[PDB]
Amino acid sequence: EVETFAFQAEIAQLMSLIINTFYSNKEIFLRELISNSSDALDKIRYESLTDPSKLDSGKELHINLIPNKQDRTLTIVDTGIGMTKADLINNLGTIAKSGTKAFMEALQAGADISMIGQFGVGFYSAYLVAEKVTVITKHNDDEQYAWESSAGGSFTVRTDTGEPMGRGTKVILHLKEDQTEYLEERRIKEIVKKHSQFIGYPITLFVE
Ligand SMILES: O=C(c1ccc(O)cc1)c1cc(Cl)ccc1O
Repeated sequence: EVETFAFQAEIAQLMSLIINTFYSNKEIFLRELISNSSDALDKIRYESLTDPSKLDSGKELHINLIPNKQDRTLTIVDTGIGMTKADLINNLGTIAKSGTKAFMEALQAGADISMIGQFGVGFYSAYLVAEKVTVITKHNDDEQYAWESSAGGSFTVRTDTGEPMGRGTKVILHLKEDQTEYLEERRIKEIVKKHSQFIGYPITLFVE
């Protein structure tokens, strides 16, 4: 059972801007996704301080970066709070309508695409390098779901039954053919060191 949804007009507009605007500094997508993972890990950490049972679904708080050259995918995995089906559908827990408006107003006032994260819509920078994005998530209060979108104005949501993840979110980036540099170990290391060197959770770069 696959449900298909239309993006709200402002988000479709944001995604089209990200896909069609000439902007060479695409590497910021990884900083934005690691920042989202760090925010999700802060949330489960904070909840766990008053209710330790919130960590029954996994005590380790970390981020993994998994390149796969054969599948042309870069996966970002975290053991953060995860998202309910309701929050997945509601723009992956973001204030994407108001955030898109504020980002649009900033771009007209001198901002550049790298400042996207300041407006709470950093997730959508995945579309600088991915033709398709799959988001697998598990929140303590709901079941495991898979969100997917190749942009074009719609996304799908389905229950995910293969590979239970305990708790957290997995962002699978199906890379564009000219963006395979982001599967190279030395390139990922360089971007992590440049933009995410002080993230408060261990970041493990997997090898092949
Ligand atoms: O699960 C979350 C999430 C949940 C709540 C939250 O406030 C922030 C991010 C998640 C969302 C994205 Cl899009 C990427 C990584 C993630 O860890």
